[PDB]
Amino acid sequence: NTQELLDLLVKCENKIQTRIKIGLNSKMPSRFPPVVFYTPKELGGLGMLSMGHVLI
Amino acid sequence: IRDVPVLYHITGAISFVNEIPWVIEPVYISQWGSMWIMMRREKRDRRHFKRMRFP
Amino acid sequence: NMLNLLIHRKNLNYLHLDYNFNLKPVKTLTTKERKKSRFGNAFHLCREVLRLTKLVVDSHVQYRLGNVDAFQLADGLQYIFAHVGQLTGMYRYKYKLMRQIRMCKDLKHLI
Amino acid sequence: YNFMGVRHDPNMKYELQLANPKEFYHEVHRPSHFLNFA
Amino acid sequence: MIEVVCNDRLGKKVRVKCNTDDTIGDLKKLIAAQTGTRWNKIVLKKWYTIFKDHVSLGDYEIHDGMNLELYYQ
Amino acid sequence: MANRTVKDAHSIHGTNPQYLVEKIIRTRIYESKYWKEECFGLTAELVVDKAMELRFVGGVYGGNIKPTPFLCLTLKMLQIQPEKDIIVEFIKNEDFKYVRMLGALYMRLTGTAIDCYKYLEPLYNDYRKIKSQNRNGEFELMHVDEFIDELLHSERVCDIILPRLQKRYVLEEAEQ
Amino acid sequence: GYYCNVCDCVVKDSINFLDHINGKKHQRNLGMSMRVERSTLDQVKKRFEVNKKKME
Amino acid sequence: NDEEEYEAWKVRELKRIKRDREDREALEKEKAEIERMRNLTEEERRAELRANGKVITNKAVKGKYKFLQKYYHRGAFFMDEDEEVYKRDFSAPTLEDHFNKTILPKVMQVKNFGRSGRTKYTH
Amino acid sequence: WQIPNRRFTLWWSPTINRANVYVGFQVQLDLTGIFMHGKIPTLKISLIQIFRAHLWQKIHESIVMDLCQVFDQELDALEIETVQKETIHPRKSYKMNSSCADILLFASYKWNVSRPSLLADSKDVMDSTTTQKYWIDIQLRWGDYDSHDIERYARAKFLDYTTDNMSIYPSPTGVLIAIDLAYNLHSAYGNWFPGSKPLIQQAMAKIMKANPALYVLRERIRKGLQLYSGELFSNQIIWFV
RNA sequence: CUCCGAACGGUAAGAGCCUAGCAUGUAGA
Repeated sequence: NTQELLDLLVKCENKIQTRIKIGLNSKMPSRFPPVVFYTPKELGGLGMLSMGHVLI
Repeated sequence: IRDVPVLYHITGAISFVNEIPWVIEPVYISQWGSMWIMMRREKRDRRHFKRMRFP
Repeated sequence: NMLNLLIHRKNLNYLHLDYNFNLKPVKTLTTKERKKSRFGNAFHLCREVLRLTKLVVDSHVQYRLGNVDAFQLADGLQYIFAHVGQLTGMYRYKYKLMRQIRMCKDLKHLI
Repeated sequence: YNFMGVRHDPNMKYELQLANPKEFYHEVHRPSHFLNFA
Repeated sequence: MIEVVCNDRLGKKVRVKCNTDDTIGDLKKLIAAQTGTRWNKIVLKKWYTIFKDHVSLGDYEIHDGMNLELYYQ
Repeated sequence: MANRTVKDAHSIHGTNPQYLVEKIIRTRIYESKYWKEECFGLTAELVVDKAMELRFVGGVYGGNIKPTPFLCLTLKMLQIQPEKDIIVEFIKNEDFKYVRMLGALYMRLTGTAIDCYKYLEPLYNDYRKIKSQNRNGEFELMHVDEFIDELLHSERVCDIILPRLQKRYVLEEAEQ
Repeated sequence: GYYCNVCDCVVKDSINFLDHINGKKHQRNLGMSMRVERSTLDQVKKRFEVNKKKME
Repeated sequence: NDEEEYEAWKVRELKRIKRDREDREALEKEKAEIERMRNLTEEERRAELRANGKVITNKAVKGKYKFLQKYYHRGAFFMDEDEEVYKRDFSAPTLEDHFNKTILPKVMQVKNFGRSGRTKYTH
Repeated sequence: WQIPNRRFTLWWSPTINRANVYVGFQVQLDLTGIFMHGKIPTLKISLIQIFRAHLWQKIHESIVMDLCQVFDQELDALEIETVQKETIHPRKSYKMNSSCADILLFASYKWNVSRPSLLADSKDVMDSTTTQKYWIDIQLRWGDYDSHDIERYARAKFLDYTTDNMSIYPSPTGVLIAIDLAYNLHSAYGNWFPGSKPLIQQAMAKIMKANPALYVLRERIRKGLQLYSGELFSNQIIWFV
C-alpha cells in the first residue's frame, strides 16, 4: 500500500532484467522476449520472482 | 522570378547569393497577405484535386 | 560535385550518391566495406542540409518549368516544411533539430 | 500389375475368375512399355 | 498490421506498418513513398538472399519488428 | 578496359562519357558474360555484328540484376563513342530493327534534342514489331513505333535518363 | 577451374581468366590494352553489307 | 497482319495528335476553368451553387490512438498516384499499443533509458 | 539435471536469437548457416562448436542419398529411369539463394505433373503439363520462435526460386523437400508429381527418424546442452569374387 | 488523443591465386 515503494521495485526489477539482457547480448535488444527471463528455474530458466506488471 | 546578385569564385566551386534580402514593412505585409486572400479564395473556387510530386 | 568529390576522394568505390541527395550502396556489400563507410556525422549532416536545399530548389525548378501556377510552389513549400519533419534530413545528425521540427509542425498546425 | 503400380490400392475391390493369368513381362501386363513410342 | 524497419548501412532506417497478406511489391511501393526513391529501384534482402517481389509476406515469415536490408540496384 | 575506351575523343552532355547510366546499373553491367566478351574486344563492325546477332529490348531483370544484351551493346557504344555518321547510318538502316533501335537509343542518349527529333521523326513510321523483355524476365510483344514514341517521350524506361529541351510548340517557335 | 597457360595460373572464376587474357603482362606482349575504332563509314558499310549478305 | 498493323499505327498516330492537341487545349482549359471559377464566385449564386465535392487523391481514413499509439505518419513523398496501399486507416496497434496502458502502475512511456521527453499531451 | 551462461544461452537460444529480438540482423555464421542476429558471442562460439565439423554438408548429403535410396525402392513402379543424383557445388548446401536440385527424376515415359500443392492437403490437381521430370531439391533452415513454420517457408522459397531467373534448375518441376533442423519439422509444397505424395510422406517419416546425420545432430545437441535422458586408387576398397 | 529518436558498443581470426576508380605535373643536358 505504499505507492512509491510499489513504483521503485517495478523499475528495479526491470533494471535487473536489463542487466541480464545487456549481459546476454551487447547491443541492448529491442524487446528481450519475456519468457527466458521470467520463467521458472527447474524447467531451465532464470526464475525471477517478478513483483511488477508486465504483459507477455 | 526577379533576380539576385551572385558572387562566384573563379574556381566556380561555390556561389553565394550576396543580396541580404531587404523588403519593406507594409509592402511585404500586404504582399504575403494578398497571397493569403487570393489563396483562400482560390481554394474556395477550384476543386483542385492536385499537389506537387514528392520528389 | 562537392560531396561526390569527397566520396570518390576517399578511395571507396562502393557507394553512389543520388543527385537528388540520397546515398545508396551498390554491390549489397558491407561488413568490411561498411566498416570504412558508415561514419562521418558531418557528411551525413551536410548531405541532409543540402538535401533540404535541393528539394526546395528543384521544387521551384519544376515550378518555373511545367506545373508552377499557384498550387505547386505554395503546397510544396508547405509540405516541404512538414517533410523537413517527415521526409528529409531527420534527427540522426544533431540533437536539437527535433525541437525546431516540432516547432515547425506546430506552426503548420496554427496556420 | 508390377509395371503399373499407380492403379494398385490396398482398399481396392476386385473379383475373381477361373482362367490362366498372363506373364509378368506380357504385353497385356505392361501397357507403359508399349506406349513409349515417339 | 505488422511494423517493419528497413535500416541501411548509411543512416537510412525507415519504419513502415503494412498488412499481412500484402506482397513485397506493394511493400516496396510503400518504402518508396517513405524514403524518396523509385519502387523498382529498391532491392531488399536477408544477407545474399534477395527477396523476390511477387511472393507474400507470410511466406517469407516476416513479422512485426523484423529488419530487412535496403539496397539499390 | 572498363574505365574508358577513348583516350580523348569527346565528352558527355553533363556527366562523364562512360557514366551516362546509373552507377549501380554500371556496376551490375560490369560483371556479365556478354559484357566481358564485349570488353575483351569491341570494334565498330563488331558492334554491328553484335547488334545484328541479338534482337531484344529491355533492361535488367530479376532480383539479381543482370543486363540485357541490348543494354550491353548500348554501354559498349557509349564507352567507345563512335562518330555521328555511323550512328546516323545505324538509325537509317531498316534491315536490322535491333540495330536501328540501338542507334536510336544512342542518338537519344548522347545526341542533341534537335538531332534526336530529326532522327526520331522517321522512327515513328516503323510499324515492325520487336521482341521485348519485361522486368520479371518474361518475353513481351511490342512494336518499334511504341518504343520510338516512348524514347521521344519523357524518360520512364529502365536504366535510361535523357531529358528533352522543351515542348513541341516551344521547339517549333524556337526553330524548325 | 579456368587455366591460363601463358601465366600457367589457375583462375577460380571466369573474370579472372578473361582478366588474365588481356590487361596484364601477357597483353603487354600482345600490345597492352590499346584498341581504336575502325574508320567510320567503311566499317559500317562493309559490316552492313556482310551482315545482310550472310543473313539472306 | 499488315492491314491491322497499319490500322493500329494510324490509331496510335491519331492518339498522339490528340494528346498534343489535348495538351494545348488543356492549357486553354486551365485558363477557361480559372475564368469560370472567377465568374462563378462573382455572380453564380450566393450560397446556391457548388457543382463540386471534396475530391482528394488519398483517402482520409483515420481513427483514434488508444492511449499512447505513436504518431505514425504515412510519409509525404508519394501522394498523387492514388494507390490502394495507402488507404488502409493506420489507427491500429503496431507493436506495443495492443496493451491498455491504463492498468499500469503510474505510466510507462518508454523503458529504454531514453525518456528525455517529458509530456503526455494534456496541457 | 563461463560455463553456465553458455548453457542458458543455448537452452534458450531459439528465443534469444532472432531479428525481432535484435533489430538489424544480418549474419550467416559459417558452414551450414545461422541467423546469428548479433554478436551473441557465447552463442556464436558454442554453435560453431555444436556444428563441430563439416557436419551440415554431410547432413544434406545423407538426407539426399537417403531420399534417393527410398526412391530406388519403387522407381520401376513409379516409372522412373534411374538415379539422377545430380552433381552440385562443393560447398553447395552452405548457400541460401539457389537450388540446383540433387535428385532429378527422369521419368520413364510421360509422367503427368500436378499443380502447385502442399504435402498435407489431399485435393491434388494433376491437370497440367506432362512433365518429363520432377526435381527433388533439399533445403535446410535453422528456425526460431518466429521462423518455425517450415511449410509456409517452404512454399515461399520454392515459388521464389522457381519464379525468379536467378538460378539454374532442372527441367520444369522441382518438388522441394525441406526440413527445418531447429524444430525437427518436415515440409514440401509446390509441383507435386503423379502419386508421389504417399512416397514423400513415408519418406519424410523414414528420414526424420533414424537417419545417421539427424542422430549425430541430436546427440551433439544433447551432449552439448548437458541434459541427458581405378582400382589402384585408395578409398576404393572392394571385393573380388 | 497525434512527443515520430540515430549512431558506437555488431558481423571475425588467414592461408595461395586473380582483377581494379585513383595521384604528382618539376631543376637537369
